[PDB]
Amino acid sequence: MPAYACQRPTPLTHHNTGLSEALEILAEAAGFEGSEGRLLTFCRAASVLKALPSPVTTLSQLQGLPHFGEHSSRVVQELLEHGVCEEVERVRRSERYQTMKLFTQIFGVGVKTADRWYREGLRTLDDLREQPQKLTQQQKAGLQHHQDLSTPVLRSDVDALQQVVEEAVGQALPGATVTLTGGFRRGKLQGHDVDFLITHPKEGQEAGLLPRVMCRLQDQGLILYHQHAFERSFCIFRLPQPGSWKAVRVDLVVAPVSQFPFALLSWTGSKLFQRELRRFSRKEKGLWLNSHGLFDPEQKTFFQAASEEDIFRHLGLEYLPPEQRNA
DNA sequence: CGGCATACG
DNA sequence: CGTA
DNA sequence: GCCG
Ligand SMILES: O=c1ccn([C@@H]2O[C@H](COP(=O)(O)NP(=O)(O)OP(=O)(O)O)[C@@H](O)[C@H]2O)c(=O)[nH]1
Ligand SMILES: [Mg+2]
Ligand SMILES: [Mg+2]
Ligand code: NA
Repeated sequence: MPAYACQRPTPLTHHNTGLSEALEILAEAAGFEGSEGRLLTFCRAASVLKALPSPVTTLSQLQGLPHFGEHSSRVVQELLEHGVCEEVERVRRSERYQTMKLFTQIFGVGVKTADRWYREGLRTLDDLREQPQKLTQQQKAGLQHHQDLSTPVLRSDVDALQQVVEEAVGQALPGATVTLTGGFRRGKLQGHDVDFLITHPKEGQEAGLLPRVMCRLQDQGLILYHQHAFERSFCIFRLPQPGSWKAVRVDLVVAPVSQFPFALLSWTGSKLFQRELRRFSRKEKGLWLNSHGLFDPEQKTFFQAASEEDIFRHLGLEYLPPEQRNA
């Protein structure tokens, strides 16, 4: 078992679901406390279990696995012996965890804002609604739409949305393309949002595109919220339902076609997979990876990629299709 | 011990 | 600060 | 919290 998540296939469904979920609770709680290192270790340990070919049934099966030390092994031990880990259950029922989870789930609220509201004594969404002077416009939208945004987006919703985005994109710039990315490209059946990547086959034609797309979507009455030169938009869309509609989060990103493989890789995820890939690139290969390219700081040169396959090959990694990037 | 991904709005 |  |  290799130490980096980008070195091994990780399928969406696997054989250690309960164990990984418990470790991910501890990872999330570490993040609420501002402990990024402990969040990463618990996330990486959970992801190792997702990559295993069969269920862990005995503690000895953790020997030699990366990211399993005394703490993560003790968590697994208690789950195997008792079906429950006392530390995990203590986190689950704690007021701090439940409130931080509730607040950070709001669009426009991160850990730092949630923590400040917690320290001020706020605990519920209605507590926030009662003091709307203290909310940004983005947070007001996140709070108004919170119920709809808490409902999973279905894969059967996604095609209809892609069609309306393609219509606006085609008027904004004929020949521009829309690619589904994010969790749905990795095979998820649900999601918290829909992520799209937009480009055009002629380099440079995509400049200035996203404002033109957003104006057209807004003119069609489909935009419940957006931030408005820009190349990423984090919106709330009106999605039709039987006799009504629901609010859905939609992310749009524009990239020049020269950068498209890097952008597709970056926005397809998973989040942990991309952090691990960027860490691998820098620490093992001495190359700097982001959503725009792959930089050799010694030569001061960028690697020209025509595909995701190119990028894996340039990093010396076996290719993983999106469905195996569910770290 | 240092390090923990990276950038845009 | 938020967001991906 | 764990790795190198
Ligand atoms: O902090 C982040 C968040 C997101 N991303 C990249 O953006 C992609 C989309 O980010 P996302 O937040 O839409 N997550 P996703 O995997 O689609 O699952 P869901 O919760 O169902 O929407 C992720 O899969 C990562 O590739 C990052 O690189 N860093
Ligand atoms: Mg998504
Ligand atoms: Mg997204
Ligand atoms: Na949030």
